[PDB]
Amino acid sequence: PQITLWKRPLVTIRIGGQLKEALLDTGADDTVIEELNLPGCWKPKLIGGIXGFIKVRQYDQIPVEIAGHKAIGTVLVGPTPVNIIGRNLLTQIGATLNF
Amino acid sequence: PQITLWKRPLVTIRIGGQLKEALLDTGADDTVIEELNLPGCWKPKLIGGIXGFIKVRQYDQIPVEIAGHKAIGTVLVGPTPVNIIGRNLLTQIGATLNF
Ligand SMILES: CCCC[C@@H](CN[C@@H](CCCC)C(=O)N[C@@H](CCC(N)=O)C(=O)N[C@@H](CCCNC(N)=[NH2+])C(N)=O)NC(=O)[C@@H](NC(=O)[C@@H](NC(C)=O)[C@@H](C)O)[C@@H](C)CC
Repeated sequence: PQITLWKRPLVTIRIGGQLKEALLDTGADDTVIEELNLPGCWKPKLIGGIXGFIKVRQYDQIPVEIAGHKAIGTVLVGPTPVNIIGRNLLTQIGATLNF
Repeated sequence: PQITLWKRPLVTIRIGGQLKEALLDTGADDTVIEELNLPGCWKPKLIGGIXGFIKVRQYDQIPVEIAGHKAIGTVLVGPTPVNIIGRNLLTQIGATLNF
């Protein structure tokens, strides 16, 4: 599909069996998901943006379906105000910017 | 252009007569640029990101050329980690996400 930018580009994702809403963020290197009990092993990480840094848990090789398109990669879990799909997964679904 | 996301979507912009580099950011409502002088007078605002909140100066009706495409709109100036072009100006240049 084509997604315009008049409103926030929020889409449905499927991760760890759950459906959630997430923002497609070309300005995010990584994918950051709100809380979420999730699997069994992780590494600590800190990530920053406007503001400052938050602490997150890095999980690897997590399947994430984005608007029906399958992806699999690293997901960071922590107290983000909005679920964010970043470039690591946008590239896997063939997402481009066009103007 | 069509821009893929294997690298950060950094482009050159012209603002106030000056060249800068900025990130095309579908996850940003607003356009936020590092501390600089802009003609005109400004109002204080606060904006948020992953993380927390920062204080910025809001300038309205600022011409900005983004990879050669013209926009005229709001520019927030302050201590952002990265210059970002947000949806307020991305919509003006007709930028969409596609996959
Ligand atoms: C400044 C750093 C680069 C741009 C920024 C854009 N992220 C969005 C995320 C959405 C909120 C969590 C953002 O900050 N958006 C702000 C930008 C400011 C603005 N005024 O537009 C925004 O829209 N803020 C709205 C509110 C958010 C609404 N979003 C939503 N409902 N989904 C506002 N008016 O305050 N990217 C990031 O924050 C990511 N940072 C990065 O990718 C890199 N970090 C740095 C410091 O460059 C990397 C080295 O880690 C985070 C997610 C880690 C992967």
